[PDB]
Amino acid sequence: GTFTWTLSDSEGKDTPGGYCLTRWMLIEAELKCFGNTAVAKCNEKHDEEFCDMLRLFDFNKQAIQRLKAEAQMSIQLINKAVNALINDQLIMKNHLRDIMGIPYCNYSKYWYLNHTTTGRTSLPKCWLVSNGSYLNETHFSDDIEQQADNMITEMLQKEYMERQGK
Amino acid sequence: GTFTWTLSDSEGKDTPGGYCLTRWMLIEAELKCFGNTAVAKCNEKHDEEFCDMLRLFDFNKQAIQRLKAEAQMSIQLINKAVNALINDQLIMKNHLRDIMGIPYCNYSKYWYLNHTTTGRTSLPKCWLVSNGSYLNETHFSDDIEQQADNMITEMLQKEYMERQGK
Amino acid sequence: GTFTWTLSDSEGKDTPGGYCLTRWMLIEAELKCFGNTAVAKCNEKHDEEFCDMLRLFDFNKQAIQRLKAEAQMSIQLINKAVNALINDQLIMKNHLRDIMGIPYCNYSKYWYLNHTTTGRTSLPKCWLVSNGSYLNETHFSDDIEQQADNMITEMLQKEYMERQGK
Amino acid sequence: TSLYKGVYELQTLELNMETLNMTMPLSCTKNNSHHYIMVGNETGLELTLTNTSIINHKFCNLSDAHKKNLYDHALMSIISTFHLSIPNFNQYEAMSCDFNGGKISVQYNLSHNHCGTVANGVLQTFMRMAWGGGRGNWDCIMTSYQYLIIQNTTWEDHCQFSRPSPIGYLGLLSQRTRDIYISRRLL
Amino acid sequence: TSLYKGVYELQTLELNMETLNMTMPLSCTKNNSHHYIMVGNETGLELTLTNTSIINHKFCNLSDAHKKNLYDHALMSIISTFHLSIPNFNQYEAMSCDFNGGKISVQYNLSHNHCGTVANGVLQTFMRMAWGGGRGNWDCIMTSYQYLIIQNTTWEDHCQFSRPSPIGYLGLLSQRTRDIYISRRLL
Amino acid sequence: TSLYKGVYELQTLELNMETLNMTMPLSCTKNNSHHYIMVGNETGLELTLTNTSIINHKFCNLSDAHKKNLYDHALMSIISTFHLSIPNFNQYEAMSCDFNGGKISVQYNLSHNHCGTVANGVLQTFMRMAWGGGRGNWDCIMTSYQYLIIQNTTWEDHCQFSRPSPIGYLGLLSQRTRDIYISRRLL
Ligand SMILES: *[C@@H]1O[C@H](CO)[C@@H](O[C@@H]2O[C@H](CO)[C@@H](O[C@@H]3O[C@H](CO)[C@@H](O)[C@H](O[C@H]4O[C@H](CO)[C@@H](O)[C@H](O)[C@@H]4O)[C@@H]3O)[C@H](O)[C@H]2NC(C)=O)[C@H](O)[C@H]1NC(C)=O
Ligand SMILES: *[C@@H]1O[C@H](CO)[C@@H](O[C@@H]2O[C@H](CO)[C@@H](O[C@@H]3O[C@H](CO)[C@@H](O)[C@H](O[C@H]4O[C@H](CO)[C@@H](O)[C@H](O)[C@@H]4O)[C@@H]3O)[C@H](O)[C@H]2NC(C)=O)[C@H](O)[C@H]1NC(C)=O
Ligand SMILES: *[C@@H]1O[C@H](CO)[C@@H](O[C@@H]2O[C@H](CO)[C@@H](O[C@@H]3O[C@H](CO)[C@@H](O)[C@H](O[C@H]4O[C@H](CO)[C@@H](O)[C@H](O)[C@@H]4O)[C@@H]3O)[C@H](O)[C@H]2NC(C)=O)[C@H](O)[C@H]1NC(C)=O
Ligand SMILES: *[C@@H]1O[C@H](CO)[C@@H](O[C@@H]2O[C@H](CO)[C@@H](O[C@@H]3O[C@H](CO)[C@@H](O)[C@H](O)[C@@H]3O)[C@H](O)[C@H]2NC(C)=O)[C@H](O)[C@H]1NC(C)=O
Ligand SMILES: *[C@@H]1O[C@H](CO)[C@@H](O[C@@H]2O[C@H](CO)[C@@H](O[C@@H]3O[C@H](CO)[C@@H](O)[C@H](O)[C@@H]3O)[C@H](O)[C@H]2NC(C)=O)[C@H](O)[C@H]1NC(C)=O
Ligand SMILES: *[C@@H]1O[C@H](CO)[C@@H](O[C@@H]2O[C@H](CO)[C@@H](O[C@@H]3O[C@H](CO)[C@@H](O)[C@H](O)[C@@H]3O)[C@H](O)[C@H]2NC(C)=O)[C@H](O)[C@H]1NC(C)=O
Ligand SMILES: *[C@@H]1O[C@H](CO)[C@@H](O[C@@H]2O[C@H](CO)[C@@H](O[C@@H]3O[C@H](CO)[C@@H](O)[C@H](O)[C@@H]3O)[C@H](O)[C@H]2NC(C)=O)[C@H](O)[C@H]1NC(C)=O
Ligand SMILES: *[C@@H]1O[C@H](CO)[C@@H](O[C@@H]2O[C@H](CO)[C@@H](O[C@@H]3O[C@H](CO)[C@@H](O)[C@H](O)[C@@H]3O)[C@H](O)[C@H]2NC(C)=O)[C@H](O)[C@H]1NC(C)=O
Ligand SMILES: *[C@@H]1O[C@H](CO[C@@H]2O[C@@H](C)[C@@H](O)[C@@H](O)[C@@H]2O)[C@@H](O[C@@H]2O[C@H](CO)[C@@H](O)[C@H](O)[C@H]2NC(C)=O)[C@H](O)[C@H]1NC(C)=O
Ligand SMILES: *[C@@H]1O[C@H](CO[C@@H]2O[C@@H](C)[C@@H](O)[C@@H](O)[C@@H]2O)[C@@H](O[C@@H]2O[C@H](CO)[C@@H](O)[C@H](O)[C@H]2NC(C)=O)[C@H](O)[C@H]1NC(C)=O
Ligand SMILES: O=C(O)[C@H]1O[C@@H](O[C@@H]2[C@@H](O)[C@@H](O)OC[C@H]2O)[C@H](O)[C@@H](O[C@H]2OC[C@@H](O)[C@H](O)[C@H]2O)[C@@H]1O
Ligand SMILES: O=C(O)[C@H]1O[C@@H](O[C@@H]2[C@@H](O)[C@@H](O)OC[C@H]2O)[C@H](O)[C@@H](O[C@H]2OC[C@@H](O)[C@H](O)[C@H]2O)[C@@H]1O
Ligand SMILES: O=C(O)[C@H]1O[C@@H](O[C@@H]2[C@@H](O)[C@@H](O)OC[C@H]2O)[C@H](O)[C@@H](O[C@H]2OC[C@@H](O)[C@H](O)[C@H]2O)[C@@H]1O
Ligand SMILES: *[C@@H]1O[C@H](CO)[C@@H](O)[C@H](O)[C@H]1NC(C)=O
Ligand SMILES: *[C@@H]1O[C@H](CO)[C@@H](O)[C@H](O)[C@H]1NC(C)=O
Ligand SMILES: *[C@@H]1O[C@H](CO)[C@@H](O)[C@H](O)[C@H]1NC(C)=O
Ligand SMILES: *[C@@H]1O[C@H](CO)[C@@H](O)[C@H](O)[C@H]1NC(C)=O
Ligand SMILES: *[C@@H]1O[C@H](CO)[C@@H](O)[C@H](O)[C@H]1NC(C)=O
Ligand SMILES: *[C@@H]1O[C@H](CO)[C@@H](O)[C@H](O)[C@H]1NC(C)=O
Ligand SMILES: *[C@@H]1O[C@H](CO)[C@@H](O)[C@H](O)[C@H]1NC(C)=O
Ligand SMILES: *[C@@H]1O[C@H](CO)[C@@H](O)[C@H](O)[C@H]1NC(C)=O
Ligand SMILES: *[C@@H]1O[C@H](CO)[C@@H](O)[C@H](O)[C@H]1NC(C)=O
Repeated sequence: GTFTWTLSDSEGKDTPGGYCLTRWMLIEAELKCFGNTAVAKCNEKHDEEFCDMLRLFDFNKQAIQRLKAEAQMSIQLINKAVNALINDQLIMKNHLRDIMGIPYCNYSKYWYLNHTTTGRTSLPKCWLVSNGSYLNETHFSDDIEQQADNMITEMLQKEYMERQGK
Repeated sequence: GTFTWTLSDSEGKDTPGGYCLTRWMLIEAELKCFGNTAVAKCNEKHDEEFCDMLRLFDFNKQAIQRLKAEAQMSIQLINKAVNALINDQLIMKNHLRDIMGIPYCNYSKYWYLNHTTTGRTSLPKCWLVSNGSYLNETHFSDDIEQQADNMITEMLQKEYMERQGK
Repeated sequence: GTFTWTLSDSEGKDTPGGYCLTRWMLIEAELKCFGNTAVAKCNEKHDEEFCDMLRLFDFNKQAIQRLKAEAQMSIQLINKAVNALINDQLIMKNHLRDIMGIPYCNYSKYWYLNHTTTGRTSLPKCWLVSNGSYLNETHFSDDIEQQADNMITEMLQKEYMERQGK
Repeated sequence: TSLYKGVYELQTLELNMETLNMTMPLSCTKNNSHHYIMVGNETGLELTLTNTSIINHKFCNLSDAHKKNLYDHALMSIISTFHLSIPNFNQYEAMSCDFNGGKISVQYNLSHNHCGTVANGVLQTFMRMAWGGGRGNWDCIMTSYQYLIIQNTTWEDHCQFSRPSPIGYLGLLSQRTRDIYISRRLL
Repeated sequence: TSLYKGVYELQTLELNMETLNMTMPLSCTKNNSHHYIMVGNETGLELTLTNTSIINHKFCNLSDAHKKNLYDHALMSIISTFHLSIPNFNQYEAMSCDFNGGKISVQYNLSHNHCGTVANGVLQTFMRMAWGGGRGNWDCIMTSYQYLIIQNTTWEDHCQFSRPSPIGYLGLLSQRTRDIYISRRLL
Repeated sequence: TSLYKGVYELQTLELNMETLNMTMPLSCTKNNSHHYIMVGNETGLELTLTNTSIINHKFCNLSDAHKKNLYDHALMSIISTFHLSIPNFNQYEAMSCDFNGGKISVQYNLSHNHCGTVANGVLQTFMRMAWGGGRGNWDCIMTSYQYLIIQNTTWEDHCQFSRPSPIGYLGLLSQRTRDIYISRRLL
């Protein structure tokens, strides 16, 4: 089947329908809130590693808060929820890329663009690794350029439809 | 994988590409026909319980009509067709919501909006339960408002595109 | 889960982001290149048999090129990659159609439209079989007409958005 | 009577899933302890939580029963799915059976952290199969009953507490063998 | 030669799936009774419906074959998948095998409602594996043949009735263990 | 500091998977040979590739371990998943165990085409479970180590080479029983 977990409402009001990663969920120990536009892609895309990690973290928090946590772990719970939470085939694709010598995602690190003035960002994409090290930025700068193009085209189309409606 | 069953053509001509629930399929023993627009969402969406029940009922009818039915059951047939008909993860999500004390869908009851004048409707959504009873309407009236907004926006955009095409 | 295999870049420059079937992959032993528009549908659709065959052929080629091929077969490799490559429920759907006497796809033959002047085409769809023979064209001419209608509507909408942007 | 946006009347429907009886099993709940799964309009299985055991031996002669081939194949399939869905089952003496004459009788002994017990796994499977409506850590379940008994029965209007529904069985189909233990090196 | 909407020419293509031979098995049909699954360009399995049995004992010495480890691993994998895909198999004498010297010989005895029989399940699995193109209730299959024999073979042009295709094997991969019965309490 | 389209600043984040520790196991790699899977903050399994064996018998008394019911259920679940994920395992002598007192000790003998061997399957599963970063044909793996040893351990900061992550275990969950052989006709 397909994943189904709905993300819980973001604590931060800056992103009304987005999602926030607290200081504990990040290595840089800071808070990063992503807006509704980026988080909405997570409901329909099937190949976004970041949206699978978001679903994992959200499931973890909700389980810790609504169920009585004990030190002994209920392996059963994650065993039953896994396919409702993540696409295991995404994992298989990263494994296949790894064994063929193609750069692959190890779910650790993600990059995104930030439109400084406005604060909108893009949906983070996995920073690929190869030969035991992270790819240099110049090796995938084309994808970054593409993401910028997408953020432009989609914003322009929204403004067009707005102008039309008014 | 993903569900694949195509709904068979609606008997009622009022909804050319929609679907009709006969008197037997409903508790109120009446006929309810939904139009092509609402039923088309069932081909692309993955989290609509109602579209899974539609696929189940359609499979049942087609199996009874094209195969020689006998009282002894071919459990094997549904065993092989199940994942082609429904998303089992939707079921798992409702189970997880149940065990965490969150209101959940038990697939019995559905609500939808009806634009009286025209007869057009929205795709029915499951009526959630909590504490052994159906949720009171006031508890999810915000979702009803959201559905109404969606019905307005999509219609407006279609008229815009129409004006554009002409 | 859902399929994840990204198609490798097309050799032919005529279709920058499309895909090419070489003389070996086809019975008529010629080269057919499909454009980016048709091949892009394969990233989001779940019920296109042709896109599953494309993923199979691309996996075959990449495996033959990046792994040291030997005559003894690594059954395990395809066993693990299968669900990352194809929707097995599509297969189940065709089996169910077969046993119920409905015309079904046996993945051999596909038809598509060609806009002669420009050379742009539509995404090939499976030519169904029934009672051991291919369906006569007149039996599914409505679908061909529908495909033509779609190719018009979508092109006109793109032209509209273009006009809007300029 | 309940108008939204001025022009949208709120209307409802309820599906009669009972009509699916011929193509898929239908489960329902009579009360907290008693549940049923009917297969077609003729036969089915009643699952009861009870202090009163009906089997007082340690046998479950599944292979000989297969040899004789007198049971209902659909009911045996349902039994197999149920048992294969139990997480971490590792006490074979807790399960006893009687299959003589093609009958189906299965008895789980639930008598005794309470989470890593046969009682919890069996009760979770039972809760999932009917899904018709004490508390333990995480997803853990506990009851005061000593036995769960599964016996074949004829059709009767048993659905007093919840409507018949195929959802529980269909959902349990994916649970099969997901949490079984290895008992030898060559399966 | 067939023009639609005045500007759209209808054209066709047919895929040569034979080229997938090195990375996945390919099944094809010679006629109603005879089918083949080749693995690469050197070896494969021929499955024949026939009235002439080749095994006249009740043994299937799978564990000794595993210990000796002389067979082709891909063929053993395919045999395992086929057998694990049969629904409701419960008559172990109906299956006989010979594995001496690393060879593969498997014989299903189809002789005898007709739906709840080993013959029906075996025949449904056989229909699914090649999918190369009397009638029972629901999905039930019956033939007049007394045996289904599966033996290894070398590559040859066997595909007179249906083109080689990987679809059947891949589709059967998901059927594994889906309809197996429990034979003991602790798997 | 890197600016795209003159208005888009490139920024990064890295997730701390360690916080998932209470609801799913976390695997990590110390070096090429040593890997760990932690369950909660108190226990886990250490998997070591080594030339020094710790078991010198041919027993693996799984059923007695189950009946005594002294082991940690999560660890036994992980062990079962690992073993069921091995492709084409057909040499029961290659795996020995010790479960006395509820401890978990599992030893795979890797000594000896190298592809169709227990060593290859075991090593592929080991590489998949931690996924922490000789060469064979296709997906084939070979090492110079004679043993793979899996023993219970207490929590310690072992993740010097790779960060803790749940991805390997979750990925292996779907591999279970996918490539097992049939050992008898009635599973
Ligand atoms: C989803 O959840 C809802 C809400 O919890 C749940 O609805 C309940 O269904 C039961 C079963 O249908 C209803 O109980 C009925 O109530 C009345 C009054 O007691 C009677 O009509 C019924 O008894 C008669 O009918 C039965 C059915 O034929 C006979 O077996 C019996 O002998 C009697 O003739 C029955 O007790 C209950 O009222 C509702 N609750 C609400 C709030 O509406 C629904 O069943 C759940 N669905 C699923 C599929 O789980
Ligand atoms: C999908 O369904 C279609 C339609 O049912 C089906 O097409 C059929 O394929 C078979 C096998 O290729 C064709 O049979 C061939 O017909 C001619 C005339 O007899 C001969 O060329 C062939 O025999 C020669 O070639 C074979 C292949 O090399 C050799 O094995 C043989 O010794 C001969 O040299 C062969 O008999 C049949 O004509 C078509 N039918 C139609 C209507 O086109 C197709 O195979 C199905 N595909 C799958 C994957 O199931
Ligand atoms: C995804 O791939 C990347 C790139 O390969 C990989 O990043 C590597 O992670 C390891 C483990 O965190 C890093 O190694 C660390 O490096 C420094 C310098 O040696 C030290 O801080 C670390 O050792 C200390 O901390 C450890 C953890 O607490 C302790 O166990 C240890 O005793 C020390 O106190 C450690 O060696 C390595 O530098 C990076 N590599 C790069 C290029 O950044 C990442 O782990 C991969 N993620 C997954 C989930 O697989
Ligand atoms: C189990 O489900 C089956 C299939 O839906 C139900 O059988 C169906 O029952 C209905 C209602 O009685 C029948 O419809 C009626 O049929 C005739 C004309 O065919 C006539 O009396 C009425 O006009 C009405 O259409 C329907 O034919 C019948 N289907 C079959 C295949 O027999 C059955 O009622 C369900 N059982 C239970 C216990 O709910
Ligand atoms: C369901 O399981 C329970 C728990 O195992 C069974 O009760 C147990 O019965 C056994 C005998 O079969 C008792 O063991 C004996 O007890 C006394 C000493 O306590 C003595 O006679 C023997 O030395 C032996 O140890 C055991 O105590 C008892 N456990 C209880 C009561 O908690 C029960 O019989 C099972 N039900 C069925 C129907 O089999
Ligand atoms: C089984 O499948 C393999 C792999 O697809 C087939 O081998 C392939 O055969 C083609 C056609 O003969 C080879 O292409 C040719 O190769 C050389 C140059 O490399 C030259 O003769 C031609 O210009 C042409 O490109 C292809 O290389 C070869 N692939 C491999 C990996 O060896 C084989 O034909 C199939 N066998 C059967 C019985 O169908
Ligand atoms: C495939 O299975 C069939 C059906 O079971 C086998 O035929 C059966 O052969 C047995 C002996 O192995 C026959 O039983 C004996 O029959 C007579 C009385 O009918 C008598 O000699 C003994 O008391 C015993 O009951 C059985 O009748 C017969 N069934 C038939 C013919 O329908 C067949 O041998 C199997 N094929 C192979 C190759 O093993
Ligand atoms: C791990 O597996 C290896 C490989 O099987 C084991 O080494 C093998 O040990 C056996 C005895 O258990 C040796 O067989 C004997 O060898 C000589 C003649 O070569 C003679 O004493 C007997 O007739 C018998 O055949 C076998 O040669 C040897 N294989 C090697 C060294 O490659 C090893 O014992 C296993 N380790 C553990 C800890 O279980
Ligand atoms: C069914 O019986 C249980 C108790 O069974 C007895 O105690 C077991 C520990 C074991 O020794 C069995 O063989 C015995 O027959 C009843 O449980 C009681 O429930 C009440 C109410 O919840 C609770 O206050 C008591 O403490 C429980 N007693 C024990 C000993 O646990 C249970 O109520 C009985 N159920 C019915 C429906 O009668
Ligand atoms: C661990 O030992 C192996 C050798 O094991 C020996 O040979 C086996 C075939 C069997 O007979 C065992 O009982 C023996 O103890 C070491 O393998 C050597 O590795 C080096 C480096 O790669 C290589 O050059 C040698 O040819 C290998 N020798 C053989 C005989 O294969 C291996 O290195 C040892 N591992 C470590 C970490 O020290
Ligand atoms: O664990 C296994 O798969 C094999 O165990 C082997 O050793 C046995 C022990 O594990 C224990 O269960 O009981 C004592 C030992 O026999 C078995 O010998 C082996 O059984 C097969 O071996 C070949 C043949 O003699 C048997 O009939 C087979 O079942 C287990 O596969
Ligand atoms: O069904 C089971 O899993 C256990 O059955 C126990 O009882 C046997 C009966 O079920 C029947 O198969 O044959 C007669 C009885 O032996 C078995 O005793 C038990 O075997 C294990 O018990 C521990 C050890 O002695 C054995 O080697 C194990 O196989 C079954 O697990
Ligand atoms: O292969 C099987 O599933 C059955 O094999 C039957 O025949 C045995 C041979 O296969 C061989 O392993 O050893 C000689 C034969 O016994 C078994 O008899 C059967 O075991 C059941 O038989 C009845 C009872 O004694 C056993 O406990 C059952 O498990 C296998 O299922
Ligand atoms: C984007 O930039 C703004 C302005 O500097 C900053 O406040 C915000 O945190 C950034 N967004 C993210 C997700 O880091
Ligand atoms: C919506 O309202 C119209 C007008 O009253 C009615 O005829 C129609 O049946 C309603 N639609 C549904 C699906 O109930
Ligand atoms: C479409 O027609 C053009 C013009 O004849 C031709 O070159 C091209 O190959 C055709 N496309 C396909 C996919 O066959
Ligand atoms: C449930 O109903 C059964 C059947 O009438 C009855 O024996 C039992 O007492 C009831 N259980 C409860 C807990 O009320
Ligand atoms: C079940 O339905 C069948 C028709 O399919 C009918 O022959 C039979 O009498 C029914 N059984 C009962 C117990 O009502
Ligand atoms: C259970 O099945 C057996 C075997 O068909 C039958 O004789 C018996 O009557 C059934 N029991 C009930 C209570 O219906
Ligand atoms: C099918 O072909 C085989 C192999 O040539 C032949 O022995 C057999 O007679 C054929 N079967 C039928 C039913 O024609
Ligand atoms: C990996 O680390 C362990 C633990 O210290 C050590 O025993 C072993 O030698 C290391 N392996 C290598 C290859 O350095
Ligand atoms: C693990 O965490 C628990 C709280 O969840 C704490 O009480 C316990 O001391 C911790 N154990 C260790 C070994 O740090």
